Amino acid sequence: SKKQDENIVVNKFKPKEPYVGRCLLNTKITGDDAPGETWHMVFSTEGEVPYREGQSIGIVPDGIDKNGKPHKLRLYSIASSAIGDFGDSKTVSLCVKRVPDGVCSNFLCDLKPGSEVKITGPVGKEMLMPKDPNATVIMLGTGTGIAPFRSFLWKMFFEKHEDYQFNGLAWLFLGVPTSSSLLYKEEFEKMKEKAPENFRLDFAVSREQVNDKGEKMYIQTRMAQYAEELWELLKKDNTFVYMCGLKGMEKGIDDIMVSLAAKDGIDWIEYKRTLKKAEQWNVEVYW
Ligand SMILES: Cc1cc2nc3c(=O)[nH]c(=O)nc-3n(C[C@H](O)[C@H](O)[C@H](O)COP(=O)(O)OP(=O)(O)OC[C@H]3O[C@@H](n4cnc5c(N)ncnc54)[C@H](O)[C@@H]3O)c2cc1C
Repeated sequence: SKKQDENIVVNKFKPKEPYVGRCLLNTKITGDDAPGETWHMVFSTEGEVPYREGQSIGIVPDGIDKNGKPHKLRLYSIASSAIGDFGDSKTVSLCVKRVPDGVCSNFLCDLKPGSEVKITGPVGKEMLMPKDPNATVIMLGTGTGIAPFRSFLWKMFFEKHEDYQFNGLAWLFLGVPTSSSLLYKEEFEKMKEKAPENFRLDFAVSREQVNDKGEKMYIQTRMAQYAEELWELLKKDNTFVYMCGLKGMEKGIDDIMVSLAAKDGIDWIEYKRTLKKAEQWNVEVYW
């Protein structure tokens, strides 16, 4: 395919017999004055989980349900590239937002180094990277939605690859409520200064920023500033749009795309269906 699916591995570890990894790192990446708290953790895999950029892993949280049975698996987009945060292909990283009255999210953030974690998968087919190293990769994320895009960009800019020398256009749109909620801001800044021509970056901080019209700077609001440019980019054959994050973010984006497409006489619902079948528009949103 147009993607990176060359003998991909999906479901090597099932919830019955999961891979029992161990926590190596677990850092709160969000500020102390952040609305909630997102934690970046690194687990040992010893090169047992053959995951790729875009893939997710399952986490069976330690505990029992209401009817005396082990907990259900919760999916999490892998925040680290194939070779991972240590560059040894023996680790896996996540980007977990702590949710109130949540079992898996709370367990993961409360994980102490050395404590074992039940890992399943890898899971995922949609969010894989495009094979073309000259392709225009447009990543639209909100909060924890940055996880596959961090994975993507690490391969692109923080890694040496003979098989993959990226010289196209990586555009990242990251939507968060506050500046203290900005995830991996530092990594992306280092990237833009290292590759100014290849990497484009845009942050949409709804509670702090505002536009010309004075509306809250959500992802779609930030996108609207380049609406003419992006629309003309979407028209290209080498353009690959990726959307990850919270469920709600899809409505806002399609809303601004509906108006653009209207201007040319195209119905955005039937147009995004055409792009989705062409692997050019990829979505992975969650509750
Ligand atoms: C493909 C994919 C990728 C994902 N990527 C990430 C990611 O990168 N980072 C991330 O943080 N999340 C990610 N998620 C979401 C993740 O899977 C979790 O849903 C999220 O982390 C919260 O997990 P949880 O176990 O705490 O939720 P849950 O505990 O299942 O839900 C918590 C809420 O549900 C209510 N609830 C549910 N059952 C009961 C009950 N029986 N009685 C009373 N209340 C109940 C609680 O009141 C509470 O408010 C992803 C999901 C998908 C599908």
